[PDB]
Amino acid sequence: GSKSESPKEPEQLRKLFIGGLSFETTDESLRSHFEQWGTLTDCVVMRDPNTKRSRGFGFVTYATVEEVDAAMNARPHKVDGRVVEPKRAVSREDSQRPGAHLTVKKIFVGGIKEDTEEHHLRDYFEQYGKIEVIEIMTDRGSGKKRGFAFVTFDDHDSVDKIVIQKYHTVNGHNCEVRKALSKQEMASASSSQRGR
Repeated sequence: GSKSESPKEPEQLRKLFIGGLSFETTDESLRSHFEQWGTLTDCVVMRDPNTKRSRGFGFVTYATVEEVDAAMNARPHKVDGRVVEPKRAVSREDSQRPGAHLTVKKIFVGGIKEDTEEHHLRDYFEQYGKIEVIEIMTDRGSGKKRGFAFVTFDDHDSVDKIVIQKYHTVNGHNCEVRKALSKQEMASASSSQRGR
């Protein structure tokens, strides 16, 4: 502990979702591990109410969002001899979508203006994290860079920071954002290519 701090961030903004735990991972063990990076205020492994065994996922709540980020960047993690995937505690609106707690570093931005530049949304979304590339989707009718855009992040954490808020104000305009799944992720089918 010991930090001159007064948290301003809601539980969802300082809680992490731990995926891929062991079948024997306890909440005491889960805390103890992630507590290395910051003060945990809460921790619980989602166990079965029937047999009281671990469902292989849980959550850890940090004191401050900053301590969360330090745990985010510290990935990958290993609790109980198990490679665990700490992620952002997705808001129930976005967590109601297919592939919400999955590792998604892509977001959709729709319902924008007559044109929007990379510089606009890149400079905005980069506040949340490092961006790999920006996908600007063009209009087929007008030929303008409008209608919707896509943003590729280096980490899933930055995307999840964003999808927590379905609508964001970019360049003085409220645009809609959400999880954007990669085409492989969306298909989930047997891709058989041999260079072709």
